[PDB]
Parts: sequence; structure tokens; C-alpha cells
Amino acid sequence: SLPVVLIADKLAPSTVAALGDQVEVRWVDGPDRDKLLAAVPEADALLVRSATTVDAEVLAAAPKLKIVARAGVGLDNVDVDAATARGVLVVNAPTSNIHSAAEHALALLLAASRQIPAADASLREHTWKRSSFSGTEIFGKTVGVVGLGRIGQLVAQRIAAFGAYVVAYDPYVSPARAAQLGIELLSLDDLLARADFISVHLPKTPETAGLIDKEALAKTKPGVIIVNAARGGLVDEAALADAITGGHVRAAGLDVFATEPCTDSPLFELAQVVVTPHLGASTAEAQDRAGTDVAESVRLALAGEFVPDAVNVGGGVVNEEVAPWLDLVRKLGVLAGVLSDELPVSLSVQVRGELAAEEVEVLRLSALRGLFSAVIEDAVTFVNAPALAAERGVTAEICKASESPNHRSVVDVRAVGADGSVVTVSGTLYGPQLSQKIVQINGRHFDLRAQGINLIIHYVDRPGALGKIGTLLGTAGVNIQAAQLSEDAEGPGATILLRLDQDVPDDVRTAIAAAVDAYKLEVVDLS
Amino acid sequence: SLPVVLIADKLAPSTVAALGDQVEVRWVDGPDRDKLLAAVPEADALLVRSATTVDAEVLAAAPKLKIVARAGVGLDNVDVDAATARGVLVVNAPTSNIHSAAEHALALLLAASRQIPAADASLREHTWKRSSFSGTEIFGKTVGVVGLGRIGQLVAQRIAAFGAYVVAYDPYVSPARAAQLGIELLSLDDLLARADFISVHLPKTPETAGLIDKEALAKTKPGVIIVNAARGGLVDEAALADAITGGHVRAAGLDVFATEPCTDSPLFELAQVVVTPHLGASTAEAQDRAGTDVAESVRLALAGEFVPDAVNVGGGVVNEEVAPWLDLVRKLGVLAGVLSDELPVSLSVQVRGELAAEEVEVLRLSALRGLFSAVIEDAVTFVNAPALAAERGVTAEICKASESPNHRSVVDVRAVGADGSVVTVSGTLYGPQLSQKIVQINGRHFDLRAQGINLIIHYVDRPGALGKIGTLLGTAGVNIQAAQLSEDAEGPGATILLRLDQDVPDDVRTAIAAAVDAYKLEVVDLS
Amino acid sequence: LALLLAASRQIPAADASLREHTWKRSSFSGTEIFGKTVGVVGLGRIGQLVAQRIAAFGAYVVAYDPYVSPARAAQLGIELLSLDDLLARADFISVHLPKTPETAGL
Amino acid sequence: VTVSGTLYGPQLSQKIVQINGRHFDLRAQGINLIIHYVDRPGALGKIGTLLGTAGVNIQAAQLSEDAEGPGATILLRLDQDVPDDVRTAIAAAVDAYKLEVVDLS
Repeated sequence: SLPVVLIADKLAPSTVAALGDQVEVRWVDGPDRDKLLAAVPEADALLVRSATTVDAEVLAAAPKLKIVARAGVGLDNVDVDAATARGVLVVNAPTSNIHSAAEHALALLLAASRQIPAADASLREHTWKRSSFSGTEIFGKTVGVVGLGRIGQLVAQRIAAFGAYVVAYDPYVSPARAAQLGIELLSLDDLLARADFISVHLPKTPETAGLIDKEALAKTKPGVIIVNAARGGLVDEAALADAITGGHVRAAGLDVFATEPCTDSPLFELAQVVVTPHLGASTAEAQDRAGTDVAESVRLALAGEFVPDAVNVGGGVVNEEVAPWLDLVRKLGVLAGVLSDELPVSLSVQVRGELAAEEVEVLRLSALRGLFSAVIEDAVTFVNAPALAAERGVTAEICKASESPNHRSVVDVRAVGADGSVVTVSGTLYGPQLSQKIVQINGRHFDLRAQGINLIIHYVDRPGALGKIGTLLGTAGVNIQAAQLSEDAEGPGATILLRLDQDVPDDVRTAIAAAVDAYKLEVVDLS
Repeated sequence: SLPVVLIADKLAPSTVAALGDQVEVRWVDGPDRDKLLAAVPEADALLVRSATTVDAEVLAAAPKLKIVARAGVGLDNVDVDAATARGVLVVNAPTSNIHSAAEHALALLLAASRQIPAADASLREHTWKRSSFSGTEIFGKTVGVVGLGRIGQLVAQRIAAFGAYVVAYDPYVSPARAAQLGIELLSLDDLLARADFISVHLPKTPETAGLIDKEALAKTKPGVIIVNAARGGLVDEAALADAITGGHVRAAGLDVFATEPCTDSPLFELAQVVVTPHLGASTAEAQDRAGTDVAESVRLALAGEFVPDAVNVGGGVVNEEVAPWLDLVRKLGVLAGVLSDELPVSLSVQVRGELAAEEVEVLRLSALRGLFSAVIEDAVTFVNAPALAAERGVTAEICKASESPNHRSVVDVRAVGADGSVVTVSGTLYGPQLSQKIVQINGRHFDLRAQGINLIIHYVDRPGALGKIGTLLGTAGVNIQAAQLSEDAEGPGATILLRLDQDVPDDVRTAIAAAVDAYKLEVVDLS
Repeated sequence: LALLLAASRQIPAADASLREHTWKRSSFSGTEIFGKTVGVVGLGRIGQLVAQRIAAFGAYVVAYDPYVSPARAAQLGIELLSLDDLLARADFISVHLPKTPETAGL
Repeated sequence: VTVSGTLYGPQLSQKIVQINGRHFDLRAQGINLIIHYVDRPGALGKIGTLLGTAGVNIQAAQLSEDAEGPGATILLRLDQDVPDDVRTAIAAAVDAYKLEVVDLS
């Protein structure tokens, strides 16, 4: 009895030939709800593009669904939580648009530097205004790449062949990886100061949103050309218009908008700003690749094989014993990354005690997901480790030990720095509810909920420090839910971790740092 | 017509079952020269242990030989040069003895700490001298591992479960790799000062020979127990005896001797020194593994597949266009390693110009072989990259570019540091003789033979520096064959590289460093 | 552990042959521990410590001690067995004071 | 006498790359001292010492050994000219077959 693969959006049979001859492939008009709901009961797999919405209704109606595959990068049209909730593997095609997007960033940079649209318009109005235009030459210039994921990397490679010097800002690429690319890693401030061109290649996360605001725009070089074909809003639209109009930034190119569909932007009134309706992946080659990618993911998944491009966890993929640990270990990765001075070159995950008897490779992926959350979009839960290692230069391993010193099971995440220094964070689960607990940081033991807004301070001025901190926080109106503090075993230092009911305003953070003479002050949300 | 695999030493059919049913396996008495020479003409592969000598005579007599496989680690009984000379792949079983050797190091450490042989002897002489003995407890002690290759790593893992703290000396393991192992990397001087136990796990290279001499022995902790089951002579035998007799080192264990067979060592007159006749790999399990390893290498090799455990280059393995580049690129790796402040985390090999059209992956291996020469034994030419990466923490990649700026072909080796700093060295070949030339170091261009003893100096005091250096060298009687020197483009520094006809005595090196205020002074042999 | 290794690699005999200035290398053949199954008879504290040191050699550990905490045993990496099953499966055996002294047998 | 040059890189920098079968890569600019002499221990030392003693700074230098012979050949780019008497002393100090100074601006 051949497995049924239901295609609910416009993917050609040829596009999806990677599926074997071992499946029955059917098509449905996905956007038509009645049709979809009638066709899906029999489906073992469902492929979709962007037009079909794979909500809970669809899922409830598909009792033998094993995979939802989105032929694209976004997951807006799929409820991944509901799919995980029902043991359905969700997959996308995460690298299918990279060349088309890189090429479009370059397209936009050149189109802005040489005013292609306006010039084309003048000739289109049957006049010859050659004398009016003045372009900007790329050769010899410095180009700032803000975000060095896959696409930012391709843009740097292409722009470098124009004879431009490439610098980048990305706290999430190792220095050795950047050096292998022949790219100079910079603070954002230094990139701003130095760059004649800026191309943004960040994901949208609240760490990222409106990164380049007016404050940032004012630090750039006069004459900068700035391109964003990444995510709407990374560059503050109104601040750009201001800077464009004022003359300070010569030109810009945008493919994405704070909200789209966008038809009313003031930027649309500015000639020196080239704009395209989110076309970065609007390419036959990218749409075909999205399809052949996802056709292979669906093959592997039906072959009981391992699915690299998986986005979540669904099925036998993970035991009931292990499953609750995924989220805890993700939080340990977040924590180890925050407590680290810079990006670790690797994570060692040690699994000890009873849990060590389980199959726990997924825990290695959780740690990495946590470490990299600032550059990962929420829907995704799994990330491709080999790709992460090759793209960003960071690896993870798992080690097991039969014995856990205190709790019946503990997981330790060791974040190791290029200089051989190590940051260690541990958690357990226990109890009828399996509450997640952080139980160690760097040789100090305690028992704190792995949840909420946590403030962590390493500091040097000790006496009355508890009072100073709690008094500043409480004057700011901030509740302190739980706390852990200890004076360092060796040295003048001390450390404290507090769970708060809200974030800490910057001025008050500055006040606290000043009050106890902090060398490290961080606020991390563990929810 | 089934391929013939000739076994010339004592390997059982079962040991070699990894060979398919697609081969004819025959046996011969290898040590019997007449038999061997009569049997080998028909052989496609030859497996050997240690008793058969595979010299040029054997090779000349075996016209269709494709592989010589040594079931073991050593290659003393095989002329690898002659085999390469005739296009014969040589293979060993490089990891077959690691567990037996680690276990034997531990065996020797315990046997020495608790005086097992002497005690066993007293009971063997039918007396009870319990009151006479006094052992040393490992728990809580610091153990110094000198050399952190595979075996030193296993010893550290086993000794750590005894509750010992582990430190190591190895300039050829990254700090991040050591930190992943939970091992503290130390200067040799600091290891000496700190260690209650010392286990040596170096290869024999002239970088290594007699490493632990009297000077070193005198820096150790009073009461040290020292074990060498690595290579004869790493610990100076007479200096040990002195230190043992004098009482400063309490006990030692040795499995290997400056020259063996060894029957007359003074150490044999010392009870507090446990000795074994090179037994580290004398185990059925290790001999069986050596065989099953090598049986698989021979399978892969006959299957036209890739042979990880290859020791040299033989056959189609490498084009005639590429072949001469192997040795040059090895020398670039040596050079990039010497010019580096510490071990690079990776090597980027850039191949540019005409050579870029060739298949050049082997060049990546050459670079690594060069970088690691101080811990690689001469016979080996190829090393296993994946194993090197996992064991020591260093990787290599190849990049091609159509264009070479000046020479028709150039290879650049970029040694990248964990901090993102980069050392670059380039060479070409050209001419009827294809002479090997070093043509660039860190953005400075020149044309110097890649051969002989080269002295390299980075220094800060510039005027008359050429005179100072050449005068010191020539007063020492040292001829200067060739030279390259330039004042840094930016900064107070300058650099010079000289080819000399001999090494530079330490005092004179000290004098030169002092004379020009050097910050880096190195002497490397590129022959 | 010292004795187990000395018996495995015939250390005392090997050392003696050198002391009488002979090179008897070809006379010796040891037993590798890695991957082997080690039986611990009795799990008083010293036995437990032995199990742990042994496991680091990559050996599987089984033990006989019907009064030890099963949970402690599993934390030590130990598979608990009847003595019959231990004798059947063991490549190495180390005998130890049991958890319940001294009704240990022979 | 044979002299060879090439141009390469983004600036197209002019390089002297050969004199009489010996290879170099030196900018075709400034004052350059060329010496062909008898390699003895001490020889490069004496050249350097005399130049330094005279206050003549060396910007770059490259020496190569002859393919077959007692000789060696060096090119030094200098920050100023070398007085006659100093050229003579240099020549004597090393039994030079040839010693010349050329402005390559």
C-alpha cells in the first residue's frame, strides 16, 4: 500500500521527482479549504508552498500525516506547534533561496549606486538626462556586511571580486571562521564608521529589529549606500528617509518592509532609494530548488532515515524519557552563551546519571539551538549541526557518564573558548511536574527555576552589594523573584543571579554596574 | 582473474576475513628469502608483519604489486621510498595498538608505584618482606602527560578515573581541544614542577629525542614516578639512573630503550625501576586489530576506493602535474607553523593560476603533514586528516582561484590562529628542473630556494641590523647562502630570512636576538 | 587495578627476564582490557571504586552483590547479575569485600 | 648582462625579477646597490657593517647564491647614495667582481 504525498500548492511533478516511484503523488487546490480538508485524510505527507495554510484544522483532519513540507524558507503558513503537538515532522528548504537572495542584494546595491530605475524612467519618458546622473564606484571601497550567515557570506564573496574590501559585524561567527573567509570582524560601531557600502544580512529576532536606527545612521560615513534585502525593519524606515533627504546617506535599496504588503512608504517618494516588492527569492531557480530540496527531505523522512532539514521534533524521533530535557538543554545553551565573554568555539554537553542510559544526541542540537537563538527564528527547534559548523565555525559534542554527583540526572553544558577557557552551566528536571532547574554555574551550586528574566552580575566590590543591588532594582519598581549569590572561591570577585518580573532599564543597569563595580552584567530571558 | 593477496608473516585467515571472497589469499614464509622472492611475482597485494623485510629486491621482483600492508604501526621493515618510487601504495595500522599501549603505560605506572615485580620476587624467594615496601597512592595527585596524541589522551582518561588531576604538555594540540578533554595545557617547565606522575607519549623525532634530560629531571618534584612506554630515549637513561639512585625520582617504568634489543642497561640493576621488553603492543587483541585494520585498507585499495590509512602516494593517486607540488606544499606547512605564534586552528591552502585546473586535494594533506612534522615520523607522507582534526583540533581546506597575480601558478598556505590572525607563506615551482621556491611571506615577495637551514628573525632595532646579524653569524663560522630582508610596511619592525649552511648555536642566537632586539627568532630546516 | 594489569601484562616475569639480561620479548603475550567484560564480586566501597576505575578502561562492568543499592550500582555503570551469570560472562574477575560482610561465600 | 622585470598586483608595481640568471623580487625604484662577490664567511656582515657605519639605511635587500661557483649576488635598496670611498671599501672587503649603484626613480 503505497504512501500518499499530497501537493497542495503549485509544485510541478518534475520539481518533485526526488520522491521515488514508491509513493502515490496527488495534487489539490490548497487555498480552497473544502478541497484541502477532503483530500488530506489519506495523506502521509503534505507539501505546500506559501498559499496553503497548514493550521490545526488541517492537522486534526489528517490522521496519518507524518510530514508537512514547506517548499521555501518561511514557516508563517504552518502552525509548527500544533504539528509537533501531534508528532508531525515539519521541514522547510532552508538554503534554497541563498543564491537568489545574495544576487538580489548585489542587484539592489548596483541599482542604487548607479540609479538604474530613475535613469531607465527618464529614457522611458523619451528624454535624455545623462548629465543629471552621477553614480558611485565600488572598486577599492570598504563594504560592511552586517550579519555573516550563509547569504551575507555569498554577498561578501561576490562584492570582493569587485575589488572592494570586506568587513563584517557578527558576534555569532568565530574569528577563525571570518579569517578563513578573508573577512575582518568588527564591532558594529567600527563597521559604521568605515563602510562606504552597507548590506544587512540579519534574521529578524528582537535582538535584531530596528538594529540600524537613527543613532546608527548618524555614525555612518557621509555618502554611504545602504542595502537591506534581509528583513523588514532592520533599518529604521523613517530614519533612513530622514538621512536620505538630509543627504547623509546617498542611496539605499530595500526589498523588504516593516510591514508588507507595503504600498504607502515615504521611501517610495524618494528617487535615491531603490525598492522591490520582496523579490529576493522570486526566481524560477529558487522556487525549483525549494521544491527539489523538500522532495528529498520527504523521501528521507518516509525512508525512516534522518532528516537534516527538520524544523521540529515529531514521531519516534525522541523517547518520552528524553523529550522534556530538550527545552531545558536549550536554555543551558542560551545561558552558556550569555555567560561567555565571546562566542565559544564549541559546546561540550555532558549527560550524567540516569539520563545517560538514553539516546541523547538531540540534546547536543538543543544546546546549539540555545547558544544561537539570537540568530534563529522562533518556529525552528532543531538546527542542522554540520551546516552550522561549516557556516559559523562552532561545533557541539555529547559525552556520557554513568555517575551524576548529586541529582539522579544532570546535564552540563561546557562552552569552550578558543583560548581554552570554559564556562559551565548545569540543569536537571525533577518532580511530578518535571520542573526545569538550573543547578550549577561555574562550580557554584544552587536550585533556580529555568524561566523568566534573569539578571546575572560578576562584580568586585562586595560588602553591602546585596543591599545596593536589591535597592536599585526595587527603586526601579522591579520585583526580585529568586536569587543566588556567592563570593568567588578564589579572588576579589563575586557573582549573583536574580530572577526578575521585568527587564532592567539601561540607566539602572548602568547604576548597578557602577554601584558594585561590575565587570559583567547581563540580562537574559529564559522563557 | 581474481587478484592475489600474499601474506608473508603470521596473520590468520580469520584475522584477514575483511578481504572479500573476491581475492585469492596465499601464504608464504616471508623470513625465508628464496620462498618470498618465488611467491611475490604473482602478488597484487602483500601483507607483512615485522618479520618480513620488504626491500627493493622484493619490490623489483613483484611487477604487479599494488599495496604493501604492514599489520602494525612501525615501518622499519618496509622501504617506503622504493615503494613510492615504483607506484606502490604502502599502508599500516596506525591506531591498532592504542588501547594496549595506554593500558601498558598504566600497567607500568601502577607496577612502579607499588613495586609489584620486587614484591612478587620476594614471595617467589619464599620470604615475607611486607614491612619493606611502601607504595604511592594516585588519588588526588597531579599527573603530567607529555604528549597528547591518541595514546596520551587515553592514558589521561584512565588516570583521571583514579581521581588524579591531569595536566599535559603538547604544543601540537589546540587549547580548545585540551579544554574539551578537561585537560590543562602547560609549558613543559610547569608540568615538570607540578607533576607527581609523568607519562611520556611523544613520537621519536629529533625535536623529541632525549627531551627529558638531566636538566629536566632536576626540575621535577621530589618523589616523582616517571613512565615511558613511548619511544626509547625520550627520558635520558643515564640521567634517570642518576636521579633514581640519588633518590629524587622515586620510581620509573620503561617499556622502550635507547637501543633494543637491550640487555645491559644499568637501569636493570635498579629495583625501583620497572622494565619490560617493549611489550606495549604485545597483545592478541592488538595483533588481531593490526590485521583486521590492514585487511580493510587492502580491500579499499583493491576496490579503487580511497585509503585513509595510506602512508605514501602510489598509483593514479596523483597526476604528474600535481605530484611535484606535494613536497613544496609540505614545506609551506612547516614554514607557516614556524612563523606562527602558536598552533593555528586551521590551514587554508589557496591554489591559484594554472595549477588550479588540477585535482589538488592531496595538497591540503601535504600542508598538514608539514605543519605537524615535529610529531610525525619520517616514513609517513600522507596523514589521515579527519583523524588529525579529531585528535589534535586542527583542520585544513583547499580553495582554488583561476588567477595567480604574478607566477603562472602559486600555492599560498594561510595558517589561521584562533584569534583570527593569519600567517601566509607562498611557493611556486618553475623551470626545466621545477625548482621549489618560497615566493611570499606575509605580503612580502621574494624568490628563495625551499631548502636547507633557514633562519628567520622579526626584530625592532633596524639601522646596521644586516651588519650585526651577518657579522655574528660569520664570526660563528656560519655561511650565509641566500637572504631576504625588508622593513615592515607599517610599524617599527623588520624581518629577515637567511639560508645558512649549518645550524646556529644557542648562544649566538641569543647574541643575535640581543643585537637587533628580536621579538621572534627561528631556525627551520626545509630539507 | 595494579595487580590486574600486572597479571594481564605479565609485568613481574617480563621485568625479571630483563634483570637476567635476556631479551625475551617474543615470550610474552598480554591481554587487552578495552571492550572486555569485567566481573566485580562484592560491592563494598573498594569494589565500587574498582568498578569505576575499570570502566574508564572501556570495559563493561557486571557485579554480584545482592545487598547493594541497585540505584548506586547503575550510577557506577554496573550491571547487577547473579553470581552464575557473572562467572559465565566475565573476562576478568576482581573479588572484593561485599556490601554485607561477611556472609560472603567462597 | 641580462636584466628582467615584471609588473603585477592592483598597483601594477614594477619589479626587478632577474639579473644574470639570479632571481629576485624587488621594486624598480630608489637607489639600488648591486654587488656580485665571493661568498666567504663574514661577507654579508662586512657589506652591512660598512653601509651601517656610513649611515646608509637598507630598505630591502635580497641575496642569492650563484648556481655554480664561489660567487653570490645581492641587491640592496638604500635610502641614499654610497660615497665612492665607501664603495671602494665595500668592494675590497668582499672581492667584488662587480659593484654598482643605480637610481631607479
